[PDB]
Amino acid sequence: EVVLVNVTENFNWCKNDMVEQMHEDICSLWDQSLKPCVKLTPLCVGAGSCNTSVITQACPKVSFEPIPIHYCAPAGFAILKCNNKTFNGTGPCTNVSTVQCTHGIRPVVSSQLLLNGSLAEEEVVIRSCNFTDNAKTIIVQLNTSVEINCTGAGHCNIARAKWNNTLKQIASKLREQFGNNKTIIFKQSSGGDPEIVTHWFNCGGEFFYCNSTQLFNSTWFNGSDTITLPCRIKQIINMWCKVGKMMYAPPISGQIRCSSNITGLLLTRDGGNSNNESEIFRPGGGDMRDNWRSELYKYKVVKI
Amino acid sequence: DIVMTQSPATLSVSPGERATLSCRASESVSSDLAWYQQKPGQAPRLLIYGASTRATGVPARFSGSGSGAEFTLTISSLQSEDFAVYYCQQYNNWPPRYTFGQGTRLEIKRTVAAPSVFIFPPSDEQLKSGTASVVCLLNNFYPREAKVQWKVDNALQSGNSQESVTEQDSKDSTYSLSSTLTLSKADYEKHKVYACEVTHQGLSSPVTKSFNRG
Amino acid sequence: EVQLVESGAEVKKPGSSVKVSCKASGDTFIRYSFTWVRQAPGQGLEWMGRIITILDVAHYAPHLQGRVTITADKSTSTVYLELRNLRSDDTAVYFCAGVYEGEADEGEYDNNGFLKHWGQGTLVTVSSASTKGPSVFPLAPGTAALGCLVKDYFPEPVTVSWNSGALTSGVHTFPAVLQSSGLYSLSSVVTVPSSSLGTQTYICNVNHKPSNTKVDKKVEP
Amino acid sequence: KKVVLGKKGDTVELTCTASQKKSIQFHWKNSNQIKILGNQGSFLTKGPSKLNDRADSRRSLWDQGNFPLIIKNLKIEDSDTYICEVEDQKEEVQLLVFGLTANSDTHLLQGQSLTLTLESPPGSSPSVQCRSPRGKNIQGGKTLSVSQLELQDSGTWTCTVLQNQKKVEFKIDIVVLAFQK
Ligand SMILES: OC[C@H]1O[C@@](CO)(O[C@H]2O[C@H](CO)[C@@H](O)[C@H](O)[C@H]2O)[C@@H](O)[C@@H]1O
Ligand SMILES: *[C@@H]1O[C@H](CO)[C@@H](O)[C@H](O)[C@H]1NC(C)=O
Ligand SMILES: *[C@@H]1O[C@H](CO)[C@@H](O)[C@H](O)[C@H]1NC(C)=O
Ligand SMILES: *[C@@H]1O[C@H](CO)[C@@H](O)[C@H](O)[C@H]1NC(C)=O
Ligand SMILES: *[C@@H]1O[C@H](CO)[C@@H](O)[C@H](O)[C@H]1NC(C)=O
Ligand SMILES: *[C@@H]1O[C@H](CO)[C@@H](O)[C@H](O)[C@H]1NC(C)=O
Ligand SMILES: *[C@@H]1O[C@H](CO)[C@@H](O)[C@H](O)[C@H]1NC(C)=O
Ligand SMILES: *[C@@H]1O[C@H](CO)[C@@H](O)[C@H](O)[C@H]1NC(C)=O
Ligand SMILES: *[C@@H]1O[C@H](CO)[C@@H](O)[C@H](O)[C@H]1NC(C)=O
Ligand SMILES: *[C@@H]1O[C@H](CO)[C@@H](O)[C@H](O)[C@H]1NC(C)=O
Repeated sequence: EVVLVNVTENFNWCKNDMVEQMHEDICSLWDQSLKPCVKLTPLCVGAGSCNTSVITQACPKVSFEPIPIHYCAPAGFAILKCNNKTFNGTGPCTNVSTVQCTHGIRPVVSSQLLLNGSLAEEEVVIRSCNFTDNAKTIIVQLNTSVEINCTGAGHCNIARAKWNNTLKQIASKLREQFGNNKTIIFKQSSGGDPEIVTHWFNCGGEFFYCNSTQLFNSTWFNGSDTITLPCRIKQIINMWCKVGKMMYAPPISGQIRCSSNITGLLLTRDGGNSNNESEIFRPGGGDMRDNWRSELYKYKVVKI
Repeated sequence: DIVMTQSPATLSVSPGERATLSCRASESVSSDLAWYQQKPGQAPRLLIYGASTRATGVPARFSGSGSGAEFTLTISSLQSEDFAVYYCQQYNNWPPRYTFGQGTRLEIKRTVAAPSVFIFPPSDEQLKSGTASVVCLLNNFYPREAKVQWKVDNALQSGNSQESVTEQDSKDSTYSLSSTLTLSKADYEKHKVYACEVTHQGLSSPVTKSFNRG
Repeated sequence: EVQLVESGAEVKKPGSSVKVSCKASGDTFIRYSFTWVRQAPGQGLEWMGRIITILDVAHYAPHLQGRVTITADKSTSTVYLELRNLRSDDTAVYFCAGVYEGEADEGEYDNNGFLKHWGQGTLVTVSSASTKGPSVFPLAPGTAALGCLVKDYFPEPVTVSWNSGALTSGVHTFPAVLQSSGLYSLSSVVTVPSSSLGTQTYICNVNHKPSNTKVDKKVEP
Repeated sequence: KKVVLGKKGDTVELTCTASQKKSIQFHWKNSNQIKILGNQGSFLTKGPSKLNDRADSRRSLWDQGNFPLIIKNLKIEDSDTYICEVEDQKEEVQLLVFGLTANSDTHLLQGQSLTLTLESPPGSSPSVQCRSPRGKNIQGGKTLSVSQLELQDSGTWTCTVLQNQKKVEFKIDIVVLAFQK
């Protein structure tokens, strides 16, 4: 829209107001769009007894494909955008610009895998807020999409060959970050809430939970055409906008189908004091701010 | 609230024949409808749910149908253990405000049988305690509908008696009925003759057993 | 397959409160939802409320709202019903029931509204009357009729047998009625051959457990 | 220099407090930087640690700024130093687990011996002091033993383990049989 020259701008994608603002707008939307039969939130104000707050309401079944949402500048501010084909989110960017709104973003709620997102324009790209810290999330962005086909009848499908090529590119990128002599190893999730241990996502209004062990079980730099993930649909859900629980009614349709493109991943690295040289990576996620950061890394909002 | 209403109140079926019960709702409840069976002194028993699904242990001769605001339950060939009270339930609304119909009593249909009428004056022991009750018994009759009336010295009585009725007898399919007139020692001795006039389909003329004090 | 077993009969003054219980055994407790349904003498079934055991959330009928509470103790597989500010019209048999909802501990929950497993029922009588035993009077006599008038007792139930159980043929024990005095009353009659009067004796046996009373009245020609 | 003592098979709660009353990111680690447990948004994660199965938190307090590490069914192996990372700041707490058992399982006769044996993490000298129901006092390091039991020793013994100026109490039921003359 409006380009700039002879101007340097320091970005910091791990300290971005747009990410927080978007997180609330999204919550508000899901909150009001898909309503639970019962809502449970903890309330422990009193020093002693804890009081669970309960809400019961009419819960109509609803399903439609999330419409792209845009972020636009609030009165007083402006949106700068970095145009470097491969920008890591931090430091100066001279190929900068100012825009009305951001690009169209699908407000997808999911873990482990990022769906229907933006692709890297050149090579596969990995990004973190602190790589040496094994607790911080590693966001992968792919340069090629991978289909994942899911059905309410209990499974998801991925082509093995396509997924294997993808793993090769991530491992390649990973070992470049942690030492060119390291062995890259993908393992299943190590534990936690169901929404975190499985590849969790929403589809036709129903919450799916898919065992992703088969996607994360290989060793790099040391047979069956499609990979079929077992899945469950669930009625009792852990909240993601805050701490609590939600119950929905059982499905009313017998033909729930989701085709999606895997455009990125969320990983966590094992780490830990080990003179043995090999890094272990497991699927991660849970904080949707990471999901939003993978789309907004190239934006910042500045006062006019 | 959603009102459930069953028809009819009482249904008389001859053994081995088909019976049809209906349940109606004041608004659509989809297929969230269940039928229960209950026998005197026992808990209810689930028969059908989802409008038309038999519960475990339920025999094939039971079957339910319908959706929305209209439901029926069919027993294709009544056995002895099929005669009971049947209840329908809706559980469609949310928040849950589930409701039941007032039930349909399903009893055995037999030939008309006249009651044999008896009458027991108050006992000495009772009279000695200040009170006096007179009992009029209608034994082994069908159908259930009977009309009793107390007359004290050729005078209609009102509000001073009570009725009790047994369940349909498992062997002969009849009913029995007791009617107790209650008076004080003083009122009792104020009059002469005590009678119970009895009307029943099995009687051409209303029958009257009686007695005189002393 | 769960078995539901409720606590014993209760007797309360109006204005009191009651807490009835129901022990569930045989299956995984948190996979069942439980419901309470009551029934007044000679009346139909009434849904009182339902607890979602795994979430610990309960819902109640509008006309009970405010004076009824259902809870669940996971450590002993027990479900409780509390009814506050009791009235005489709360007199009823109170039933505990439940149904399987699925692999709830894994997030599967069907939310079934129907009731598959029932307890034996708990009679709760709400009255101003006091506990007291029946007075037993004779109903002195084809064939002939004879019986026992069981009058003025509280509360239900009362049991009647003849000749210590040896006489059962042709016996009718009527259901109780509520007298205007607030006390119960019933008659038990039996029909025997006329020639049996003068040779075979007839004693009626009245047991009323609440007052720990027991009477054997002889009926004679 | 925060020290907490644990008991074999028991449960402990290692506390963590944020300077504000909100729910932010936190993570528990051990001295080897192995991830034990932390959060991601409103969900709980668990690392590839030997504790995985037996580790938990209390999410009904996260919004109150409390992020505890509950370890159930404690083992001696669990002994380590645990670090709570939150809002760019490290809370450090050391955990020592002890166990205390008798030489035999079954009942003892009068005049028979009793040996209590204390189990400990490598590198740590604790003092032990046990007292019988009659007042019999014994002390030592690894192993404590009474040469001759009296009938009056039957009942609950109370042992106290001293370490890092902190203590913790154990209760053991010894039965000593009576007999006819
Ligand atoms: O809660 C009252 C509500 O229940 C209904 C139907 O379930 O009637 C039930 O409760 C009545 C109140 O005692 C009983 O008399 C009746 O037999 C029973 O079915 C509705 O009538 C009412 O709205
Ligand atoms: C981000 O890219 C910049 C280029 O400006 C590079 O210098 C830097 O290494 C990258 N980020 C960091 C701090 O690792
Ligand atoms: C994707 O990026 C990888 C490097 O990680 C590169 O080798 C490959 O050619 C890229 N694919 C496309 C289509 O650009
Ligand atoms: C990244 O994490 C490591 C250890 O977890 C820490 O030492 C380092 O300071 C962190 N990076 C920054 C600059 O915050
Ligand atoms: C997923 O579905 C698409 C069409 O929507 C199909 O072309 C693709 O091959 C499928 N991939 C599988 C089955 O893994
Ligand atoms: C990736 O998996 C494929 C299965 O299609 C298999 O050929 C191979 O083991 C893997 N790739 C490489 C480079 O070995
Ligand atoms: C996923 O499947 C693998 C093998 O089928 C199993 O070992 C693992 O426990 C499963 N994960 C979950 C979340 O159950
Ligand atoms: C990965 O999967 C294979 C079977 O496909 C299994 O044999 C192997 O044990 C798994 N790897 C591990 C050790 O997690
Ligand atoms: C996935 O990616 C392919 C290739 O670009 C695209 O044509 C297809 O429509 C995508 N599938 C879905 C369901 O978005
Ligand atoms: C991804 O986009 C496809 C294409 O319309 C849509 O069908 C699918 O529902 C989307 N997946 C999710 C989880 O939103």
